[PDB]
Amino acid sequence: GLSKEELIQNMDRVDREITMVEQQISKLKKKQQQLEEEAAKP
Amino acid sequence: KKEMEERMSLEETKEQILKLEEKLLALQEEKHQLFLQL
Repeated sequence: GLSKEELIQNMDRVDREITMVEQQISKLKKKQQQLEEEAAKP
Repeated sequence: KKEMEERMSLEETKEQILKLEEKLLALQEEKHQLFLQL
C-alpha cells in the first residue's frame, strides 16, 4: 500500500466516474420510451 | 404484415443501450481493482 489514506482518496475519485456513465444510461433508457411508444402507436 | 419498418429501427437503438450495460459493468470492475491494493 502507501499510507492507508492517499490510496483511499483514489477510490472516491473512481466512484464519481461511475455516476457519470450511469447517468447517461438512465437518460438513454427514457429516450427508448419515446421511440418504443412511437413505434407501438397506430 | 405492416407497421414493422418502425420496429426494425428500434432494434438498432437497443444495440446502443445494451452496450452501455457492458460499459457500466466495466466501470464498477475498475473500482474493485483498487480494493486488491486498498
